[PDB]
Amino acid sequence: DWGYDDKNGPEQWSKLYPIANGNNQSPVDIKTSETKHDTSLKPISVSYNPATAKEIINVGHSFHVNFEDNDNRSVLKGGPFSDSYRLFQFHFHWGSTNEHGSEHTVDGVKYSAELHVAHWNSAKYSSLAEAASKADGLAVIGVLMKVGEANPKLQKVLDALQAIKTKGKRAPFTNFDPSTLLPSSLDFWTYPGSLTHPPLYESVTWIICKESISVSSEQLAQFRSLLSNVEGDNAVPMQHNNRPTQPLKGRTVRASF
Ligand SMILES: NS(=O)(=O)c1cccc(NC(=O)NCCNCc2ccc(Br)cc2O)c1
Ligand SMILES: [Zn+2]
Repeated sequence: DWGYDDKNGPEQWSKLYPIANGNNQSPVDIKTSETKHDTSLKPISVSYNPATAKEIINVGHSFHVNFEDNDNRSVLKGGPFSDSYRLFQFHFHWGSTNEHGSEHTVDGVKYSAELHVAHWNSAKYSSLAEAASKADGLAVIGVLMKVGEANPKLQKVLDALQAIKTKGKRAPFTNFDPSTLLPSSLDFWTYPGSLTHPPLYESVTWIICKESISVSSEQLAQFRSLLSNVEGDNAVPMQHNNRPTQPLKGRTVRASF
């Protein structure tokens, strides 16, 4: 039983998941004076098929938009990778108020939310289940979301939430290309890290975009109005779901720019 409350939250996760104190934990604070530019990093290349969009689900602590992952219709390539990675999900993290909510921070600056677009290594592994615990198994793009003007690209996502208000509800979510949510520039930082919540596997190559995307105060309010309880129980809004940043433990954050 993990969550984001005071008793089951990030600071207690290590009791059930000792890897929470590991050497490749995420998120991290990116100190830009300590990043190392790497001339070998190629540009990020995403090519997603909107027909792979499948379902939106309320998972209690968050909501997920999942994608069909039976073939290479929707892939991420380039950057630090020599393998192609298959899209399987995107989701967001947010905080209790606008002042925080992102997971990664840049030079100590906290943003209001963060988008995660997750992929698994289909060149090397046969399924997400096999890839999920492998050091080279997962690739996640993180986009920092800065509070400001309403972001119209979020519209379909936001409009879908009324059908998945409570824990366990799910609905079709089709014909959507999440590359439309990415910033204009794909300049990025990369470092070896982990899932940011249990099971916290140290299996993620992180791709953190330099450019933020916008989100309005009211759009964030829609996230926070999702309910963590099951239908019929007392309503418990999903106020936050961002993990604090974790020690780099000697890792190097590389920059593509
Ligand atoms: N971008 S991220 O915030 O680091 C991120 C991306 C993907 C997954 C998670 N963590 C969870 O889903 N934890 C709950 C278990 N749900 C089942 C399950 C699904 C996928 C994977 Br892989 C492992 C796994 O056990 C975090
Ligand atoms: Zn995430």
